[PDB]
Amino acid sequence: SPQSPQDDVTETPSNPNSPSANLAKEEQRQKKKRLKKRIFAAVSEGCVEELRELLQDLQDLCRRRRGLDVPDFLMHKLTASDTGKTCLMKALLNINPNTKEIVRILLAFAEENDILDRFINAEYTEEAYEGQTALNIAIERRQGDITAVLIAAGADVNAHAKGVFFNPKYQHEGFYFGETPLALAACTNQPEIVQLLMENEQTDITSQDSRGNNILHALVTVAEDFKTQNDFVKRMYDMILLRSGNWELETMRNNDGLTPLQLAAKMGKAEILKYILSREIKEKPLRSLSRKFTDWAYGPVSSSLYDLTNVDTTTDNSVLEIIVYNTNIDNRHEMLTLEPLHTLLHTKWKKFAKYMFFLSFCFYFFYNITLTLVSYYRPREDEDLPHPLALTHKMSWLQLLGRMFVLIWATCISVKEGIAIFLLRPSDLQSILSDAWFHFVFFVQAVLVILSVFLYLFAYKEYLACLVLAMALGWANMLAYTRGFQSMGMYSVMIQKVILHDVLKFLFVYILFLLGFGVALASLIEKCSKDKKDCSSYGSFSDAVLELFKLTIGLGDLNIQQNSTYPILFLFLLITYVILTFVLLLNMLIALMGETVENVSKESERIWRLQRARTILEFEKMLPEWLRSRFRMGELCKVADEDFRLCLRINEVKWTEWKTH
Amino acid sequence: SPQSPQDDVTETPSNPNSPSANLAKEEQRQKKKRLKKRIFAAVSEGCVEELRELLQDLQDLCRRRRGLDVPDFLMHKLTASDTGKTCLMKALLNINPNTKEIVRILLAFAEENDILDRFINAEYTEEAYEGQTALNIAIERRQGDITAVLIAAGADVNAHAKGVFFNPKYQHEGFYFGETPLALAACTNQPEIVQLLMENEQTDITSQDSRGNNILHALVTVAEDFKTQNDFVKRMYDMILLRSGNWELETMRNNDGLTPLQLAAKMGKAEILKYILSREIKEKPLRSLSRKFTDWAYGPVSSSLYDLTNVDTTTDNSVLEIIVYNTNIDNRHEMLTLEPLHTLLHTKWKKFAKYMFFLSFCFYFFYNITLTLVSYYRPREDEDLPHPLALTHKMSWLQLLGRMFVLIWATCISVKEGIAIFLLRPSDLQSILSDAWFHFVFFVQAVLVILSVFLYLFAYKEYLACLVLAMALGWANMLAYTRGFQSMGMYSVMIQKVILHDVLKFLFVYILFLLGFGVALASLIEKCSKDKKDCSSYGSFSDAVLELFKLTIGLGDLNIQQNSTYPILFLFLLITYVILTFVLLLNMLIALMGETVENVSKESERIWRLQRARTILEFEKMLPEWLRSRFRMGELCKVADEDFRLCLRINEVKWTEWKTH
Ligand code: NA
Repeated sequence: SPQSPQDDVTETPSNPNSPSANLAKEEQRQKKKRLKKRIFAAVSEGCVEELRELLQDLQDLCRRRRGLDVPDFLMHKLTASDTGKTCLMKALLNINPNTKEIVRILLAFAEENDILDRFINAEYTEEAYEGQTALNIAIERRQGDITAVLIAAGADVNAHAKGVFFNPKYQHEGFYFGETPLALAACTNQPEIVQLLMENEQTDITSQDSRGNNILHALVTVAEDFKTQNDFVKRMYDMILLRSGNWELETMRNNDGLTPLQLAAKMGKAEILKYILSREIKEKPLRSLSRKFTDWAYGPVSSSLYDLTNVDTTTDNSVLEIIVYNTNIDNRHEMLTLEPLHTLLHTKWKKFAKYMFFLSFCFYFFYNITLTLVSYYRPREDEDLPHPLALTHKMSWLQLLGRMFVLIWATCISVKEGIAIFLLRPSDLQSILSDAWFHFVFFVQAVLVILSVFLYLFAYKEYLACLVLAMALGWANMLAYTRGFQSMGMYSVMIQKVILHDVLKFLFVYILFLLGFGVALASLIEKCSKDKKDCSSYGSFSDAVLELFKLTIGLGDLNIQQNSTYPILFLFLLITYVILTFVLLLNMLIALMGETVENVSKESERIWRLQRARTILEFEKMLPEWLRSRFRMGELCKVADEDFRLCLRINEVKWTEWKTH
Repeated sequence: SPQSPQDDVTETPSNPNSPSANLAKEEQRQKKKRLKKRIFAAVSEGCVEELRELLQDLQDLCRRRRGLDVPDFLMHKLTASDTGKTCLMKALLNINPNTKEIVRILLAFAEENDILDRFINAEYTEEAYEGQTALNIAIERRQGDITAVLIAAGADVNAHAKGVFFNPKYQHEGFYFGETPLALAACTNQPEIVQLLMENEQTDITSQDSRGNNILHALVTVAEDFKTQNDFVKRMYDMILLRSGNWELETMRNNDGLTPLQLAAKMGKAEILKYILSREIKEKPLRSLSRKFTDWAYGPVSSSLYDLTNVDTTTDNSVLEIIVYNTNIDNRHEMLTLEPLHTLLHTKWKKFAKYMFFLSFCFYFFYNITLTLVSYYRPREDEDLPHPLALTHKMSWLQLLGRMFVLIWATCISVKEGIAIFLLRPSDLQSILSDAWFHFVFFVQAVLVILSVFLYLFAYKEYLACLVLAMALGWANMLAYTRGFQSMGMYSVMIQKVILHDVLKFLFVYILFLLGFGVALASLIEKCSKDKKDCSSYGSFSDAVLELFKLTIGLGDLNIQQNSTYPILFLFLLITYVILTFVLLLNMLIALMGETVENVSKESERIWRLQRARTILEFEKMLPEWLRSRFRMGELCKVADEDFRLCLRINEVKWTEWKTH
């Protein structure tokens, strides 16, 4: 939210006398700052004939010069003031109708010397914009005609302006076009400059950022979450790719090891990825970049073959891997209903996950029941404080059928949920607590069990209490297998979301009343009996809390004024309390409840698909070495070589309906 | 809501015979009212040749005249009837296609005499429209061609029509264009007349209203809260300022001492102030009026310097001062997200108020806790009625650590909240009770404390009861520091707003039932036992109230009919009561509750920023003499003189996205 340019912003009208104080060299009232600054303003205005004479004395001052120091001196004369900026910078920061005319005069000046190629390729010694040259500024101010002269000048079109200006944050303090002169035109919608630059033979394309980024990674960090009114970002994108002609250009990773597809999922520019994945451009020496092999399309049916390169979980960092396990995406449901991403998901549950979810459900269902009968019919209240495993096969066989099953599946889930403590969970009180909250409550469940068995060997009079809280928490985790059905998968989010949303807010307020009114209630008893008459009354501070909270829920009684010492202010405080909490605040929280619920009841399918998509990779994570049948359509060529890329299969869409007569 | 023109509205067709009865001077059946009224209708219709002969006899009647009384007589003949209106008024109140032709004839008439300059600059002796002349009426009826003749006539274009017609109220009984002929054209969208009037050399601009208002203050009282369909109000505004050329013209205050910026915040015309504050018109002899110094703009980044004249709290009546402490503004959140107003706010909390809010929170947090332990563990129930400060350092040291802290911070807040009794609070049951309600409840808190300590020296058997109500009220004010967080700042408004909104309405109704049904309940007992058998029953009127209110909340029992003397009408009244209040009215109030809550839950951020903005100036009010580090970017010049105006710093906006190819 702050900007913080942190220094020397650039091009200020307010100009001190700091650099010219070091170079005195004065002959007439100031020899050089009256020469240097007058160059600037004549550039800054555009007055030509004034500038013609100022360049004449620049030759005249550099006429008197020692051995071969005349080119280097004028650089120290004209540039390297505080930052390294030039007159060509000042020629190109502003704009005026004299600009093209003064530049070609200014171009002809240092052509008389031998440093103009060095002079055109100056860059900032300034730390902030380190590497910024005069080319990009013309590209910034949209002067291809100047740039045509600048291309005719012979300047490096492959510079790297790796200064501070591109940010360590995301979308602030200066943008990330990616330090290259080529991507600047493409990012800023000048396709003619894109063509003309790429037509030049100096033009590398495949060079990389400091981040290791090509030109396409810049295009990832541009577009929106939606269709704008005819953006250029998509039509630039293929326009490079039409000129690219080689499949390798998207095989490039970055410093983070990101395919441009892979980054496009990571940033979440969802609509671009739809255009990325489709690529149905038909041209016989150009199908190598194509990704949509339609052959059998007969009206509303449509045959499909997709590219499927980094999409399945057969490598690290799949595009289905990254879309699910990411935080901070708004429209995460978008990209999911995209056809090869949707179908490969939907087949996989049909082929792999329907069987595994039903199995992992059924074991955990017996697990509470096995916990139940060892907790309700148990004769641990039948005076068996030492050594409960006696002879006669320990009083029954079915005690062993219960006790053995629990001990295995406690540590089975425990090592299973020990894997939840792995590299995940970046944040604390965000979506990871709205997603991995089950893994906390799964894990602490079985730890209570083993501790209770550890308390069964060491009978320490709290063995049974640990079991009880282990058991009711077990049925709470039993609710976590309510994310598959539509009619239940919407349901467990709402107690996960809104209760953490509202009820945490409310009990940072309601306690503050209850801490206040309670001492007010508890002070007005004057101790009066010491529990011989005020037994039907209040008492210590804890004893009124569980009555006011009882009054909060709508329970309790009121005609208890027998020891109050002033039995109206006792009542006036009480009636004010009841009219505060139950009339208003309890009803206040339900009004905030039902509005948030109504938001979630609208967003039903978006959370329902995603939880299915969440667990299916987790089950696919639990699959060693035996995966040949659990694959998808290998070994496919296009026509010519061996198998270029394995694909997937056909689709249908019933919108042959249109109007063309 | 009434209009009330209060007199003599003007230009009626219904005409009595009141002024002509004083001037008889009759020679033929009426000499002059048959002359005077026939002038009017011939003007009122536009018949030319009829009017030509009527002007001829006007010369003929004024032919016979004594010594040099002929010009003054015709004024008393043609004007000064009841109000002072002229024929030129009647020439310009209506309109007809003969109008320009009859006026130039009528202009040529009194040109034969020597009073036509006085005659063109007549004004109303009428008290209502005192000072209204014939120029504005042409400006009203949009006749610049007539006005071109009127400018050629030589009339004062700088008149002051300071009659009743501009109101003592705000937007009623006649408008406030500001009594000047110049502002009338600008307010009524005739820019050609604006140019032509300002082209004239008689034209003052910098003259002031009776209110001390220039032309721009008139423009303040015009526009809307929103973008209309291409209003002229903004494009008139700079059009004066383009012709103005001097910075002084907005330095003018009024009778109230209001800069035109300062008034524009006061009236709340929010969109205008955005245009006021920006002023990015680039022209080299015109940047002196400009306020947006963009120099370093590189795509989606943008360098900014703002004017910052009457904006910070370094003088009286800042524009940030007035936007916060004002009532009666609808879109008060607008103007706040405006960039130099937003940023100077947001930096100031980051620089000054985050530390002060956390400090003022933490002292008040200990204050209730120190109040708590001196209230719960206190042995004032241990029979210490006289002189509770005994020897042995008063029974413990930690009693002195409690008792000293409370006495200081009671009178610390008391003198602090005595400043809340200052010049503020215009109204009683309006937004000031929705804003300064904490200052009431803050202040009465500590007064209860000192009174309780005053009751500790003078043990009057109510010392402890005052402490208790002092304490629970203290935790109620503890809720007032819930305006900083987003998740809590929305929350305390809702109990402040809706409870005063609905529950005050409901208990002007529910008592009326409860006052009714209770006497109905209490009359049917026939006294029956005098508290030996009806102890399990009702009794006096107060004894049934706390049971019906108990039934209102959903508590109590019903099979109590033992002393009723007719135990069905007792029951029929009771069942009718319960089906009235709990089935309906208690549920009625919650339906009104949740709708109002849902309105407020939408408006979350608007109240959240504002309370932060409220207290930060209050903390900035608490800052003497040591403010040099707590400033903002002083001593800035434009280029030429010394420091014209200190500014603020740069911004960013990511909407380089558009379509221009
Ligand atoms: Na409702």
